[PDB]
Amino acid sequence: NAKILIANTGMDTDKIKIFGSRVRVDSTAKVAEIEHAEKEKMKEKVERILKHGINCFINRQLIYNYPEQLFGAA
Amino acid sequence: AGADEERAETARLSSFIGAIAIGDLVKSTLGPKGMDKILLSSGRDASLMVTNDGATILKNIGVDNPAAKVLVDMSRVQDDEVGDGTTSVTVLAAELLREAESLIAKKIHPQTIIAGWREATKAARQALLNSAVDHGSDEVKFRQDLMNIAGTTLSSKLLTHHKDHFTKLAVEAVLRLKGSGNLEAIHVIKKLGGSLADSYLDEGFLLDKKIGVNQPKRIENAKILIANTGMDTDKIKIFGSRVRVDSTAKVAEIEHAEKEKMKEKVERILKHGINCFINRQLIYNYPEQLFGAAGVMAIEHADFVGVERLALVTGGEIASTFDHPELVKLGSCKLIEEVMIGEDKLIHFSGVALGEACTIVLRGATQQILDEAERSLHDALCVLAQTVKDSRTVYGGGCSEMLMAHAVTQLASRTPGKEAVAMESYAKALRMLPTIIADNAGYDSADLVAQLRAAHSEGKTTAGLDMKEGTIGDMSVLGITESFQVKRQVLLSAAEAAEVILRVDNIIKAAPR
Amino acid sequence: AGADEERAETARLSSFIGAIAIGDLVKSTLGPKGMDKILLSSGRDASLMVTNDGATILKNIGVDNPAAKVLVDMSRVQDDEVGDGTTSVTVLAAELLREAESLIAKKIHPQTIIAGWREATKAARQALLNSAVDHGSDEVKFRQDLMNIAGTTLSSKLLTHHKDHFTKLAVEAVLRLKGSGNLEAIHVIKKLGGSLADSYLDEGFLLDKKIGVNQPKRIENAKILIANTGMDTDKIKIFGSRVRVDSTAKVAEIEHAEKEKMKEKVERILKHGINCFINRQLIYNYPEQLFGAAGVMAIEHADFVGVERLALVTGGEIASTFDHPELVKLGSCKLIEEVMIGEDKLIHFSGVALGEACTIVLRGATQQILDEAERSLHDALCVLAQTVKDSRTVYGGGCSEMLMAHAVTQLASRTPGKEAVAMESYAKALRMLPTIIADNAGYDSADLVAQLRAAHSEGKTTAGLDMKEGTIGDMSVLGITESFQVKRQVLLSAAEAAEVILRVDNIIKAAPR
Repeated sequence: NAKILIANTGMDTDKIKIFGSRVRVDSTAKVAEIEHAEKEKMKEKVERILKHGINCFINRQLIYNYPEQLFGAA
Repeated sequence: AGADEERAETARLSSFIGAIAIGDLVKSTLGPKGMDKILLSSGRDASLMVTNDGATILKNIGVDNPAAKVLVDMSRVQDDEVGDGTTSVTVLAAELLREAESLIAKKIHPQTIIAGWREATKAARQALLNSAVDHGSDEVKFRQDLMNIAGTTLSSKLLTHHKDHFTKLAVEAVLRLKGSGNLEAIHVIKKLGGSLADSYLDEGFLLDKKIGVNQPKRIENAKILIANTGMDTDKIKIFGSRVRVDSTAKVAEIEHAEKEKMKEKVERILKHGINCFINRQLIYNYPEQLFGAAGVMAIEHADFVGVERLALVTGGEIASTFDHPELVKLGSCKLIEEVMIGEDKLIHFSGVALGEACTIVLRGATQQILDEAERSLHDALCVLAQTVKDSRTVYGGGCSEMLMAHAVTQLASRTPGKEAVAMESYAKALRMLPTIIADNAGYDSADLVAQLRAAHSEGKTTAGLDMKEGTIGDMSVLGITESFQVKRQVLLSAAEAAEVILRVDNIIKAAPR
Repeated sequence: AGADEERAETARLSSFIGAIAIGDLVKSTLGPKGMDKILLSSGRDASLMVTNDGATILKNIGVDNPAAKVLVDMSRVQDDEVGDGTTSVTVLAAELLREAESLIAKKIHPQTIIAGWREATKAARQALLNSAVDHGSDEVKFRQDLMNIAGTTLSSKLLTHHKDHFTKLAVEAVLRLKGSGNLEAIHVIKKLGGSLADSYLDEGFLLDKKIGVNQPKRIENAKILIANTGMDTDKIKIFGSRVRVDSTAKVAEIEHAEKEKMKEKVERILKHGINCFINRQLIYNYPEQLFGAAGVMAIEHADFVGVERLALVTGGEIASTFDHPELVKLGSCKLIEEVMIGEDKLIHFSGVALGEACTIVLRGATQQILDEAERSLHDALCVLAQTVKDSRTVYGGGCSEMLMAHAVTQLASRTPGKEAVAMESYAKALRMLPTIIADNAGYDSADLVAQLRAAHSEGKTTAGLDMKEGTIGDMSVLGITESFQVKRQVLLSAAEAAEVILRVDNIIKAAPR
């Protein structure tokens, strides 16, 4: 059912160009919220994707690992 | 200036030199008597490789600049068709070059001489689509499976006292690989313990590795797990830094977190009944204690290549995160155990449902000769697959060469003498082979040639050189045969490979000054 | 390629040279007056190895390109079945090559000549049926236990002035060894001193370690403790992880925790009266202070192999964690002490109730030759095991060789001319052995040959070469005998080993890596 998606930007996210710097945290537990932000990025990719019927994605660069699990199930 | 200086007389010479050096080594090899050769190199080579088969030795190493490696390369293509039995194709081509010395006597035009190669196609067509073959080989076929040509291939090889039994085993191996595969998933190893059989046939794949000091000796109703990712865990994305705590109570979670990793592996594992785990990499220590108590055997840094064959065998699996145990994993269960073969300790995987991929285990007496068997397997598998597919064969022992030689002698006088000298020479190339078969026997070469020619001339294809007899006899009784297409390609190939460098007078230079 | 290539006279010659080189070094070794040889080579050797036993040295080193390494490998298979005693099998095969010089006075096919090897089979049978041999040596046995073959193996060794007494002792050691126990628990060390006996038999085990300079000098009514796990504490299965504690006050509790490991050990120790503790690995310092005050002798990093042997001897133990002392462990209680037998101190374990697992300690002059005994005694254990198992033997001192030689001379003439030349060459090979044994004696070799042949042809199997006399004598009085299978295998092995070298003509080596 092949539909094609091409992206100028990688699936990789973090630095943007405004770092928020190298990050502290009193306990390991606080760093958990940071992981959650990454999760939102996965979900946006799937929510829009299912509606189109997306069968294949082609990216000219490195690809972030989280979406990869998503694509496999879909 | 640049490129290599060859045209006219020097160019012919490089082809000439390559052919003579190769022929002496291969000539010894032909026939049941066949002599084994030992070759020595010490850096990237384990030990002297005897390599009785001529085709295997030429391809493995490209020793020098003169042209011959490409001529050699074609023989494997022939091998794909069949191309083995006993090597003879390379020798005939080399002797074509010997009378080229005679050709300088003519002193002017080599092109008239060239039309002779076309003549050879006419001459060699009387060897293929002619004579008789055998008409057996229904495919699968239980009693015609071997005790024939494979034994003949091995007749030249020294090991054939106990070895001939091994050759018989190989056809069973070809029959099991029958199907939609091609030539893949065959693993062969050998052992230092002596027994009459000298080999054993196993139902599955063999791998040499062990989990550690602790763990159960054997498992039954075994289930197999393969993981892409190692069991090592901690830093992931964002280490969370290196942590200094405020007090003892906060640090409780770190030690406990490791336990969860242990819990997922045990709880998921127990339902399945997991008997064995294979990982192609380093493995974390915590699970190792669990596997021993559970009754599960794991493999550290298993070779990736071993794993891939195993996957076809067990039905495969999808390798990812700990979600892996259950349905995403397919387990094929018969018996997985570590067993003792005479002396060495090995782990055996067996009982494949698929049947598509299998492994052969060879034992042997304890000899230089024993390492020879490893050489033998590559040759064994190739001979039999082609023999069933071609459905055609020719008589070995020099029977094929003499018959053709009788036909070619007539041809030379037919053509005008200047042309005839070139055509006759191709024809006498055949004559030297009869001489060699008899010479290695120890019998007088002169007497043998005269008697050999008389029987072939008569019309009996079966008759050939009986080395054991010292005279001539029936080749068919011996059971020595060569495949039909080994002959079709050799006659076409020998001529044009040599021809491409003799056809041309002035050639390839660029622009020196 | 550029690999070494040889024809006719040179090819045969490379094989010819290898056989002659080995024979001169080995000849000194044979029979009751053998010579000790020391070989030195640079790199991956370390120190001088002197081997009286011919088989051990050939196996170890592949000095050069000329082929002989494969011939050497065959001796070991023989060794498992019987092996040692005296080495003569290699020598006989080498001399068969000398007559091949006469073979050039022929020229075409050596294989008809090869009929001699079949003839050699005929020779093997004559050896095996003729003579008289020995019968029983059935089991345990009172006076037939030694003063026979072990003495002869030693006879070729110089030490046999007082040494023959030592050889006699070794059979008693094999009697305990033999059974379903297989080959386990045998350890032998020579020591400084001076006595006529030159050896002591220890019912227990000999060790060389000390707790420290302090501790009781002698322990009586000794209790023995063996621990698999070390005295070191700080790991566990659950870590309590990386340790940082809010302030400095808490760390004091941890040191106190260490005291509990010390204290648990003492409480269990005092009731038992523990006299000795042996641990296979690193030992923690706290317990060390404890053992000294208690009056307990401990051993640090004792070798594991010594320990397993000891367990069978004492009554064994379930060597686990510190719960280990008491009923769960069985301790023999005769006497354990550190004794300066002469000027060097060792620790003696003795007085074992079980009776089957002993250790032998030897006394000698003070220098290498005594260590020669270490070489010889280890060899001795193998000799006795085979003699009882084979149930077959032949007379020593070369008695066997001359008798067979008399029979073979008739055989050469019996066959027709060409067979006779080859048949007689094999026969003359036996002649050198009588000469080799006499020459090392110190008596002129030529005188010895004539007298020897006359006595053997008479029909007396017992008569042989007596080096001590300077003439010939009765072998049986001496008590010298050779295991029977050494003779079956040498004759069978010698033929095909040598034969493969000759059967292949004009060895050619080319086109490798």
